[PDB]
Amino acid sequence: QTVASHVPFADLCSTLERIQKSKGRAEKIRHFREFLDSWRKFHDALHKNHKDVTDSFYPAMRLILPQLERERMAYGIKETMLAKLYIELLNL
DNA sequence: GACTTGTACTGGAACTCACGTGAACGAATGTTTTTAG
Repeated sequence: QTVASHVPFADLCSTLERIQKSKGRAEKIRHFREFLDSWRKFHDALHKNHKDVTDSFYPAMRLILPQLERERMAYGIKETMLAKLYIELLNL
């Protein structure tokens, strides 16, 4: 029962947007700490009858720090390819 | 990982203000000593 299955991507996107918008490092750290605390509290409340489940913050941590992603190889779609694919798919 | 550039935060020093302490000069007054009439 992974926590990421119950956490919408919109919440993470909003947290990242708030972090970027904030000017002082204190506000960014506060936002990230609030998100992490909510995630940890939800994880603790979900896995009550647990057996040392291998569920952690990796699903969100990898997205927050894509540069450290080693499990997944190169996507093969760079900025030019992404722009092209957006053009065909959206039928612009 | 080491260097460079750029941005943000922050505690200490500079400045000012105000007061207290001590030292020096001159004004005004009072008082004492000495000397010419």
